Formats: sequence, C-alpha cells, structure tokens
Amino acid sequence: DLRLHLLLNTSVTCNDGSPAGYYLKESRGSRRWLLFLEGGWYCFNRENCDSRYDTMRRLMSSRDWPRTRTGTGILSSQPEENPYWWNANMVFIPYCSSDVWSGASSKSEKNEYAFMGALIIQEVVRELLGRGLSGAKVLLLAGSSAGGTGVLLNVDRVAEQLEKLGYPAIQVRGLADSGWFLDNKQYRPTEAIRRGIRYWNGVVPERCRRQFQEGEEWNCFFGYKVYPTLRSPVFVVQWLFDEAQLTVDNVHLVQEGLRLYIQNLGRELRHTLKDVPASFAPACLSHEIIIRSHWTDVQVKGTSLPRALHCWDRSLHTPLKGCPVHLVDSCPWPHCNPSCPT
Ligand SMILES: O=C(NCCc1ccc(O)cc1)c1ccccn1
Repeated sequence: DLRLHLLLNTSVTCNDGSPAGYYLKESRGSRRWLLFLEGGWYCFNRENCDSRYDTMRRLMSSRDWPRTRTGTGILSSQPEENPYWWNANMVFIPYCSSDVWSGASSKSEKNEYAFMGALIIQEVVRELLGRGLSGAKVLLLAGSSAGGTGVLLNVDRVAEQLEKLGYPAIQVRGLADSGWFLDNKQYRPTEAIRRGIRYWNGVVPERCRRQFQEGEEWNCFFGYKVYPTLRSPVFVVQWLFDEAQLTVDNVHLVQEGLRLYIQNLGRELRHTLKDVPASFAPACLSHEIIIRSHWTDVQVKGTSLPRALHCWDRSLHTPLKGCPVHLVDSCPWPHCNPSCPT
C-alpha cells in the first residue's frame, strides 16, 4: 500500500481549493523513484466543470480521498507483477486539476475553480526531496491518458527544477502511456482544448511554445508536435487503435469506408512513431496499460513491455543484442497482434 500525504503548502490545491497530495511507498534500498500521473479527461468551461464536480468529484477534490492505495502494474512491489521496477520508491499523484496537468491558476474572486496541475507536480517533487528523493539516481515521471500527455508537458520542467535547486545527479526521464493523439478528421476536440488553455491559464514547454507562438499553444498537447522539442529521454507507449482516439473520431464497432478509415488511422499513428527510438505500439483496440495488473502479457515482435523498459534502462547507461527498445507493430487491423488484451 501507498500512503496518502496532503501537500504541506496548502495554497497548491485541487479544483475546489482542497489541498492536493500524493501517495507514497518508500524503498530505502533503492535509488529509483517512479512518480505516476493519473488521468481522466478534463473540463474546459464553468458549466462543463460544474457537471464534473457533481459526478466525478474525486477528480476535483481531496475531501473524500482514502488513506491508502494499492500499487498495481508498474506501481507494484511484487517481482511477478512488476519485472521492471519492483524495488523502486513508488509515488501515485492523483489528478484533481482537470487541466491535463498544465494549469497555473488559483481560485479567486474571479475564478470559481483552481487549475494548478503544473504547480502540483513541482510541489510534490519539492516535498519528496526531504523524504529521500535527494539521494535518487533516476526519477521516472510516468502517466496514463491525460497523465501521459502530462508527462510530455512537464518532464523538462521537472529536470530544470532539479538542476536549479542543486541536484544535478538526478536523471529525469518520462514514460507517456496512452497520451499520444492525432488531430485528425473524424469519421462522422481542438476547439475544447483551445478554450481550456485560456480557462486554465495553461502552460506548455518553452521550446514548443516558441515554435507555435501566441494563440497556437494548443498544438503542444499533441504528442507528435511536442515530442521533438523535448530534451529529457521519453518512452512512448501507445495502442495503434486507442479507444479514446476512436471515441472522439466517432467510430463505434465493417464496410469499405470505415475499413479504410481505421487502416489509415493505424498507418498515421505508426508514421508519427518512426523517429521515436524508445516506443511500444501494439496493433490493438484498448486504452491505458502501465498500472493494469496484467500489463506483463502484451508483446510486440516477441518482446513484452517490462522487457522493453528494461532495455531502455540499459540503453541509457549502439543497439543492444536481443534487447530492443523500438517496438511498433506493422500489421494493419486491430488484434492482428495475437497478444492483444481481450
Ligand atoms: O482531447 C483531445 N484533443 C485536444 C487536445 C488534448 C487534450 C488532452 C490530451 O490528453 C491530449 C490532447 C483528443 C484528441 C484526440 C483523441 C482524444 N482526445
């Protein structure tokens, strides 16, 4: 079990002004630290956020959070469930800012809600330094869905934070699961993120901001546009037929028009990953993986995801014999990979 700690700086808050926080399980024999960002879509205006507060309140408030959480998948401490990093220090950071981890705005006389996702990450890092993170060798910032996009938006800021505070020996890396989307034509979203960024006072990485310039920062929420600008090592996990991608594309599972649409989506996703040297992209219809207990089961070209992440670690000590890091399926239809989840 990971134990809850509410942030000591109570001005860093969830949407409703309650304190943000993190769940922690220390492993004092280890100098590896895994900080996982939870997902769960977002909200982009007052009416839309009001509805989320009514029926998704744990994603907006800490008032009802439980004292403990069980670590699963990559957050498990059991070698059989987590062959990759079972002995690491484990941190789960709840998503209670509804801003894809981008916001830097407090609740005030003019703001019903606080959107502080980018500041929550930095405050968690600061408070962990006094609980052992100061001695770390590797900080892996991981996340799923909106949290996977949050990794891409925040990994270089964490690296700069630690350099500026005087911890040059901590190697910061990212793991982005199910947060790599296409701004494509629907079969039958960009306006929501354009509105949301203004509502949240959302912030994106500096090099990406300088490329796209004022008014166009929404571009940096799409993985294939923000990833080339990043300096920290980032491993990308993305199903080729992601269920959230197909939902916003208005695809519900076939005649020729839809067959061609689905095949083109997989081809485009595979193209965006061609120059991503650390990646895992199976030809499956699914969504999220790294904190699911059976994340050990899927394989690409005979290599599992925990193995690919271990090979990535070795590469950061040129290609390794029998230990690949770039694993993208070539077959063109969901479940042409026999190891896909059922
Ligand atoms: O919301 C979507 N796009 C707006 C930007 C965005 C927001 C959040 C995020 O995590 C990544 C990008 C979207 C587009 C395609 C498939 C699914 N969702």
